[PDB]
Amino acid sequence: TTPDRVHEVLGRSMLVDGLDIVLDLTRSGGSYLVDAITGRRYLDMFTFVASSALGMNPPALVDDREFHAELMQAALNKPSNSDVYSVAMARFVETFARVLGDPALPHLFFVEGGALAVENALKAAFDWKSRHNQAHGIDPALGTQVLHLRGAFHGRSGYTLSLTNTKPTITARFPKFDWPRIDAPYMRPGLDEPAMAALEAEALRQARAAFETRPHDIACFVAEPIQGEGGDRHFRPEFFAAMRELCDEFDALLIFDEVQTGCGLTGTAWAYQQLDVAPDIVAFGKKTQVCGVMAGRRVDEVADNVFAVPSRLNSTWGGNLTDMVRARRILEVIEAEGLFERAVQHGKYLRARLDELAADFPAVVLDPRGRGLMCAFSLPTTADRDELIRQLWQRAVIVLPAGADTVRFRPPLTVSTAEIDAAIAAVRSALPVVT
Amino acid sequence: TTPDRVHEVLGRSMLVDGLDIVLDLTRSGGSYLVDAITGRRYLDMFTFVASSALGMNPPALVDDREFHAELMQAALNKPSNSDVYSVAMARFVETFARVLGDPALPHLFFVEGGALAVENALKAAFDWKSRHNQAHGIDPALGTQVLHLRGAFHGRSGYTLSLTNTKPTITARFPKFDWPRIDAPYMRPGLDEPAMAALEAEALRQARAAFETRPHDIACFVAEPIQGEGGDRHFRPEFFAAMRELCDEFDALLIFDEVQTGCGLTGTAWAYQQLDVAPDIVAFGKKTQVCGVMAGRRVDEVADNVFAVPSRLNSTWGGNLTDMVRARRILEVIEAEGLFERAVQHGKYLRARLDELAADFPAVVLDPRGRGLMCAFSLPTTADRDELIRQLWQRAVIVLPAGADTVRFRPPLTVSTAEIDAAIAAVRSALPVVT
Ligand SMILES: Cc1ncc(COP(=O)(O)O)c(CN)c1O
Ligand SMILES: Cc1ncc(COP(=O)(O)O)c(CN)c1O
Repeated sequence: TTPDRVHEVLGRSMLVDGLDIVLDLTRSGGSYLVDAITGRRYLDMFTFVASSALGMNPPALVDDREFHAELMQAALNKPSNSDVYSVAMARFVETFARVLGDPALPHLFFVEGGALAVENALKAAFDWKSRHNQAHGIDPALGTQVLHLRGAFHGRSGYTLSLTNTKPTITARFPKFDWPRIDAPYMRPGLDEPAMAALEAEALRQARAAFETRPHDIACFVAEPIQGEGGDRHFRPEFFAAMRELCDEFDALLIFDEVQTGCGLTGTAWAYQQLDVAPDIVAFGKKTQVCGVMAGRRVDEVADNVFAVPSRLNSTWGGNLTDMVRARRILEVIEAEGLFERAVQHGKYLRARLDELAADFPAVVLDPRGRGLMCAFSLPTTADRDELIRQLWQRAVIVLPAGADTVRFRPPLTVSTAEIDAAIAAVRSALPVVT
Repeated sequence: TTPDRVHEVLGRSMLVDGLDIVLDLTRSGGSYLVDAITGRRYLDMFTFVASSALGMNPPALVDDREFHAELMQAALNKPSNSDVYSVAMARFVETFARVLGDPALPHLFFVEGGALAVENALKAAFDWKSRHNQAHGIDPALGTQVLHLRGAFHGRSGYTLSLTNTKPTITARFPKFDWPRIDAPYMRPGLDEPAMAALEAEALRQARAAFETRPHDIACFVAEPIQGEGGDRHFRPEFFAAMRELCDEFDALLIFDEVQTGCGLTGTAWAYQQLDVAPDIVAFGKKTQVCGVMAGRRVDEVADNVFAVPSRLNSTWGGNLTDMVRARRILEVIEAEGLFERAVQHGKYLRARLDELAADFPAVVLDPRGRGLMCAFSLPTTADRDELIRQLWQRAVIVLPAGADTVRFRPPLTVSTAEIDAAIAAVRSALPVVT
């Protein structure tokens, strides 16, 4: 079966709605995907939906003969890491703790898949609230609800479909829990400090009313520190600091979903580190390859929590051992090459170019925004946004849409300024055509 | 970090409740796990909880230099197969369809994780019932419930926690939907045809009453064809044939969860093939490495079902490409070496040995049973069962418990009769000690 027959073969069994290219696994490299059909190179600002930290075939992995042997040993089999431990797994865990660890969150748990990472954070919270309730004479049947935001995306699994609310297509006709949802007071152009503060006060009022009308029954508040799929919506640290206080006042855990923000993209290991808000639990995935949760802070106050009692959380495999070995090596490159700092510096560069674009196309390039390499702008209409994406595709630049009118950039941490310039040049060429 | 330090390093971050050994990834082979600490060999009747078809480091994979190159190409990166297609992926899909495919179930969907496989089958059913309802003038808000069995295990995710009901530890303190659950009329010793028929009639009565009291709101019936975690409980084909008819009478889909039964273990590609009941959807995982669903039969009667409409089902990765490449090679070995037939023949051998054991230890070795290599027996008490497992561990044989009093065998498809003899000899040595 040949590159030119891939879509035909897949189309017999599945809906084939992905990209027109066929990925060349060998010739792709760095910020470039290679189409196996034509040999055309595509500038990658999409990175498998933000899940690739170093891009394709990074030299540090590709040339490391010792790593090849370690990776191959892992890749031949697929152990259940839940039951059976290995050196390969232990090395991953200790380097994870070293590079991405937070001393307040010592408990680690791994699973395949970002939605399941968020679910296990929820399960930890449900268990914690029920037991905390029980310990203070409150009915342990209470503590089953999740406070969350409008525009959130946390996955497409049984619990996360009750939280995710972006496009109706994602959630329609699937059963849901009736959990409290509050407005998202994200930053927008032409609102100053007082205007933002009033927007936040209204979301906070809603949050407080949820807690007061469902007493002892809200186990946690969950949020993306920056909403990704819903449209790269950013929040002031003030908003989360207030939410932190409100969670503590009502004995509820604060969970950040860093599946999309995490692992260096914003310039630090985790976005929450720049907002100066301490979560009780963090869900991670995508760039970490293996998914999971880190937990601590108030979790520890319930001594028989899910991290302390066997068999409360589990899966057959406990994450994919191949992903752990790959992730271990990727983390070592990040640490060795100072890639978080490189994300800060190139993120400032990309953001500066987007500011310039906005200045040159004031009516068209709206709300340029970002934190580190997580950057975006918006268009007047969704028709303009969709056309811009098509025009970029024609120019061999891959970007992702988000929300109704956003174009998002998800470059690899190793992106160069010349590559950023090439992406910007394409947007510049395309814009007069969409107008 | 050295084998003797693995448990210490992991114990800083996680609850370490798995096996005392450290897996040697290189020296393990076939039906044997090697402890890296001692070099002791362990006879493996556990196979990473039934997820390894060929055992460790199969020669057909290990010696295949061309496959090594293909596997390495996949293992270095982790593409989002949802969006970006490859030759490696297309080869996997066409060999899956060839070796495991059913012509009535042409729609394939892949995801990481067995619980999420079952969830996507449920989502297909919820969507189908709502749309089928809508098409016949019934409120499309109806079709949100799942008929299922007592003793079922379908996973630990948001929807499957509402179905799974084995140990209370798995589900306690987690929110659940109130879905209808019926008695499981499994085969037991000392019930003849009439006695079984009466047991089945009672479960069927309960099923019928669920359908009649929740009109148009039950989207599907889900079952394991043989209940695994709940205790290797087997059902007559008559029971499922009746359920098939009842599902059709109430316009509900029949889904089989073959995550544990699937991929040759019972002697055929899928257990349902031996029961002569046609499902609408099958969830698979474990031995297939990549998880997912096959769907068809009545699914197709709703033209805008989730397999036909973009973005109704999704995940970031669409399954792990490394797992797809590994699984492709494993399927080729199964097909080339006739391993399904080998499972039938060695499964008969293992079952015959268990019958002999029961004859020699009538009061102790209870209810020997199996289909193909999926075999089990029970003990008088859970204390006896737990002690037998400890005694086998001491003799370097790994088996799994199930339910309150079952010991289960999950050998690889490539197990030899000498290896089965060694497992049986160990049980024979251990039994006088537990009595
Ligand atoms: C913030 C966030 N949380 C969770 C998920 C779900 O991750 P996965 O697709 O691996 O289930 C996503 C995926 N885009 C996400 O962006
Ligand atoms: C029948 C069945 N269904 C689903 C699952 C869940 O699979 P996973 O652990 O990969 O989520 C299991 C796991 N033992 C199972 O046995």
